[PDB]
Amino acid sequence: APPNTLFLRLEGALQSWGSNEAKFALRRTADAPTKSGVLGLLCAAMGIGRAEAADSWLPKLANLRMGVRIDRPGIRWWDFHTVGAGQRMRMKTRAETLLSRREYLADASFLVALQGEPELVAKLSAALAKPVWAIYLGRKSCPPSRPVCEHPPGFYNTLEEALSAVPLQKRWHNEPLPQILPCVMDWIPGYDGEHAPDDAEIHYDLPVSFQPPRHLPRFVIRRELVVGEDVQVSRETGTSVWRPKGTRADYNNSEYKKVRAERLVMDHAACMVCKAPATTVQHVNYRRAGGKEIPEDLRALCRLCHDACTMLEYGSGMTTNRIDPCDPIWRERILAKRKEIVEFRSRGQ
Amino acid sequence: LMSNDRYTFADRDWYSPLFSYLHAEGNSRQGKLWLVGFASDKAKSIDIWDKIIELEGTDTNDELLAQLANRATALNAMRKKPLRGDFKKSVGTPQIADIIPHAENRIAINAGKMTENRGYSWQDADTEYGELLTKVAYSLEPAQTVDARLKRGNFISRKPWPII
Amino acid sequence: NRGTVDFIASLENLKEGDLGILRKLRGARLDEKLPGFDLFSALWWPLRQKNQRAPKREVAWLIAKLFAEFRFEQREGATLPILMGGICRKLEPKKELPRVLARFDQLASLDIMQMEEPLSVIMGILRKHQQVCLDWVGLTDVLSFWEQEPVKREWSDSFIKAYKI
Amino acid sequence: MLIEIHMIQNHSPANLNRDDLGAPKTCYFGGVLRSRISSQCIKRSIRTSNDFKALLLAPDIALCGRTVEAALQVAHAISTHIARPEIDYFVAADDVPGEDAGAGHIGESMFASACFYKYFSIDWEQLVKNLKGDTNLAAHTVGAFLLAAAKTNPSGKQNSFAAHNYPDGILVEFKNSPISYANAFVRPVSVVKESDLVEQSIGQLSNYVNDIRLGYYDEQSPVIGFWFSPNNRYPLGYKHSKLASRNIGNLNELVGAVLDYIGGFK
Amino acid sequence: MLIEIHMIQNHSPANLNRDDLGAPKTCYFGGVLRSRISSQCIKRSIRTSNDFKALLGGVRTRRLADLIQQEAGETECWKKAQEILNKCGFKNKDDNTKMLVFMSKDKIKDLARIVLDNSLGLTEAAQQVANVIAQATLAPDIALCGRMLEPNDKDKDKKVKWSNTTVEAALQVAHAISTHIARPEIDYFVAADDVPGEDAGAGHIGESMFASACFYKYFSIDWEQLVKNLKGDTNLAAHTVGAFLLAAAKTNPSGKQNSFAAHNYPDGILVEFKNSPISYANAFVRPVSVVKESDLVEQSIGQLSNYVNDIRLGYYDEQSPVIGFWFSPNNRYPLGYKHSKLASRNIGNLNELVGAVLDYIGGFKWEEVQK
Ligand SMILES: [Zn+2]
Repeated sequence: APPNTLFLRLEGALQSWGSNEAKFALRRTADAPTKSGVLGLLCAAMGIGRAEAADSWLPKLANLRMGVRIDRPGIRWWDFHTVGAGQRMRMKTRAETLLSRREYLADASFLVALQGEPELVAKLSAALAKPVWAIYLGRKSCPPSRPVCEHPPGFYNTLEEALSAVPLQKRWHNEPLPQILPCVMDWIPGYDGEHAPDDAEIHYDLPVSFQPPRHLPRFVIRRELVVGEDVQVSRETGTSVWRPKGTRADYNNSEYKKVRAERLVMDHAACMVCKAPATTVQHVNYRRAGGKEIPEDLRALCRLCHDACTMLEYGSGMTTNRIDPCDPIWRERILAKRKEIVEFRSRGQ
Repeated sequence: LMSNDRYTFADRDWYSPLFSYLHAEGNSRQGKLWLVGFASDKAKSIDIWDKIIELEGTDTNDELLAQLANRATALNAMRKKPLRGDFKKSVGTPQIADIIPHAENRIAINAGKMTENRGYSWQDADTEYGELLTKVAYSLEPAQTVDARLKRGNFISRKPWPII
Repeated sequence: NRGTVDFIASLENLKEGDLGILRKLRGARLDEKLPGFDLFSALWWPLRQKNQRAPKREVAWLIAKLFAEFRFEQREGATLPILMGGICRKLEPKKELPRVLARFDQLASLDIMQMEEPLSVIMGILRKHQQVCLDWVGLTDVLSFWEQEPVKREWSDSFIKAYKI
Repeated sequence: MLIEIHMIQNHSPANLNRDDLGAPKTCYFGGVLRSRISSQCIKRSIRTSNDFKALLLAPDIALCGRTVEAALQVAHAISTHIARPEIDYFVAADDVPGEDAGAGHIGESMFASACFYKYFSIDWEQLVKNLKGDTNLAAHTVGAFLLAAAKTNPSGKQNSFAAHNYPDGILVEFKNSPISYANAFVRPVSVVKESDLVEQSIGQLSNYVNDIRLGYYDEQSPVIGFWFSPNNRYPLGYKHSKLASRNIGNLNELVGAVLDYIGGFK
Repeated sequence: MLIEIHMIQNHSPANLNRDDLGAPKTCYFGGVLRSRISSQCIKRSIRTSNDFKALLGGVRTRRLADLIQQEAGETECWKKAQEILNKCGFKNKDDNTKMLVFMSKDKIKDLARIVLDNSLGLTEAAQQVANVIAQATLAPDIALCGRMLEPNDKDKDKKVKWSNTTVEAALQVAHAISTHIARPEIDYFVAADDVPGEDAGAGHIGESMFASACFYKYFSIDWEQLVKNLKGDTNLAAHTVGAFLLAAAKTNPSGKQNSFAAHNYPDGILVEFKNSPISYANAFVRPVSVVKESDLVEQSIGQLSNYVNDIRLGYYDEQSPVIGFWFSPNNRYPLGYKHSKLASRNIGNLNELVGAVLDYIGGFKWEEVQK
């Protein structure tokens, strides 16, 4: 059972599949990817020029059957667009500014199923794995945010089960999902029902050429799917909003229990400030704590000097860095804290 | 295509001629309105569009028809309302004008029900701006204080007012 | 949040001498007046050893000093925004309410290190109306995650809900 | 093969791009409203720069547009956080005293500060076929565009706000299928006391790159990328199994590394 | 060539700039709320300063007919001047036209000369009037700030077509953001009655708003566009640059200064000579907190020095070295106690800093160029 259909994921921050009714400086768009637009995307991915497209490639690929499922409808967003500001414009020339207003779709995603010849689908997918040219979503200022070559080809019978095959991928966990997903699919005669129903509407996106752009109409129908029954909700990948590493804390750990022994050996079991016999070790340079402990930034200390340094660190600021003995600074405050500890701390506690 | 002082861009001018055409022998109850619209200013073509509208009949009054026929100036009063004390020489809140076309297009799916007033109404259509205005208020009043939340609450209440 | 409960219970268990010691240290650092440092270390250190969670040191120090100055019976269901809204509702709606509301809304702008006096004025307004309870556990939990946006959102929303009714 | 440049740039409060009403241009993403800079504004500001023109069939016609189809590709500059527009109330003054203390004019202008994410794409095959097999000039104009895009900004309202900032993170990658990383900032960046706006944006970019490297980009073909911050100001994914192949602390070194990969030219 | 000045200035509690509601102006930078001073406020306070008085040769006024009458003496020509001003597309709303006009003060005598004589007709004189306002650009303040003027079209004389009446700005001034978080404060004031009565009440009760902050100021001057704005007057351009430096350093905006008097000097000035403008406003994307071991100004200067080092090491180019001077009074505040290498010259006197700046600019001396 060789695969017979190809799936396209069309999702980007900004999208614009232009409609037939623009014809002027009001560049509009359609609610779904047009057939001519995705055909031009395919021809750009295969490296076929505009003149070369009109002879064989477009008539060959116009025999496929296409259906688009809506994953996210998006929001239509306009854009004021001036041309030739501070510069002349063609036709002789004129020092003038051209005003226009463009329309894009924002935060939208579509799934396109294109059933056809298995060799055609295989060659098309092979071309789409490494596109010849940069493929955008309608306009050149709309690059895709997801790989078009994402979903694998397969063999199915109807377009409804084809759009049922691919699960719906969820964003962040709180985000809700659409409950009724509209599918817009090409009308199929079947050679028995020769006359289309009255709900079938004409769209004008059957292409012939691209340099003298020519289109013909086609009958398009619109049905719907129910999520869960027809499309299973996929689960998001392992991800999170980036947070700075809050490190960890663990002394029971045997590796630190031996690093402190190495430190007490290497400073010869003596304090750095008052040179009394050492009791513990202060953990200066708290970065790389727990798993990447280097017995260099640690400094052995007695109980009174360690308590004084902890008193100084609890007061004032406190960040990943610490207060390091052997510094010529902070000596006077450490000695004052030593005096206060000696003359004020009560052992009855 | 400019959205000047007296005009706010909202696209799809279907709402304008459904008063004069629906008042003098242009009614056949059931049918589909084809509604070719070509717009130009002096010797300069601007735009051309179309829109079919399904109608069944249900003759209605003229107050709602006149209010719907003057929707162009109802939206312009929504955008041009600031929070300060300057006179009419002002632009108001420009971020509303960015979300106006999408809400207008989403309302425009039920133009037949709006015109016949059998399942749609102006107050029925005011809910479409309610979800869009929630996201704009988070940007205009971004603080987390009580007062900023209060101004965000008052901002969602901005609904268009029919007047002719 | 059991560590916060143990912290608050140990705060209520304090005698009057160390309470006066903490009262004398309002607005101060942690590096001076050694009895305060020793008392705070005795209060806070056993929490980390048994309980894996523990309130932040700055939050715990602020809570201890505020409890020393403004001794309140800990009671569940008496969060600060709710009491503040109940006080604000029984006010003149033209002059006093904007001033007191501005003093309340000043709080949700700073960090932990500068909330002492803007909280002390709030506790003074509370003591003016003779309160007898305050949720120290909920206030500590909210103050711990003060940088999360839904925390401030729920703080303001609870204040507005108590104000409106 | 395709070259892709991703850019993170925080701007001081300004109005770098306007519309018919004066407001900064915005867009919609992640369920919220973000600030935006239109792609044609960035392309024009890159193209007409005097330092760029004095630096380098024409190289600008080969890279940009005028069937001559450009290999350049500038996307709309989305923002990694919720937009925050603001109004400034200006009053004009009169130097001549009158019967009252009138102003002369009263009004409001708009401004907004944002941390924009920029995406760029250069098609190497179209560039080399545009210049009829030439390669050294192609690398030269690629480097010229890299320096220009790293050291340029739009001129909108810069006599009053002067937002002459510099980028704080650049990521240059080589791969075949074009994918942008705007999906990283689907969740808007919210600041914390332990980080910056640029730091969190760079970290979220690193997280998204790590997740997509663990996913679609299998061992079919390795992906070569270079990460640059000034004097190693910000790391993209500290260690993290070397998510970025290199860490660079000068623009010239990144330009030389990219040139030496693409052709070995110097 | 561009001269860029970055300044750090801590201010006493005051309200130097405020919006329509009286609150001090704020902005959102780096996701955090900072205090702001608008750039036009700084530009006006420098322009109308005592230290810039020898260079003030332009007036931005709405009442030009009043100046015409006040410079014509006693002969009555005020209605006539208003009429000719209306003829060139300016309108008239009760002795003040609908637009502000920027024009050097030296040309009012010429306008008086054209308005006095009845030898010429009306409409042609209006055209002549335009030719004086389109060429009254030889002022230091017009050269610095820049002027654009677009007259009306619905009441023009159809024979009064205008020349180019714009001047590109030779000075870019940023909005003075704060290096730390915003801390707005309310001052509850009362105003008492000098005459006793029955009650103990006072005349007025209100609240004002004030805040104290450390501001980061950024200025940029384009020398080539400056000398083109004054038509090759390099001497006068250098005089403007020196006087502008003195006024910017030694002047503060006069907002509520009779009640707060925050006349604070800058604690650090960095003057750089470049070819492309760079702003160090991203030094404070992370706000500046306070540690007991230091103070606000020293921490801000250290952060600025760290970011300047980052920028210089990450954007070094051997083709364009950058020369900068650091100024602090008597070298009180150096450029951080970590590098001692980002400042090419350390200056402790403001006058020496101005002289060195002028000598780098063109080799002139200050006392030569002051006249
Ligand atoms: Zn010791």
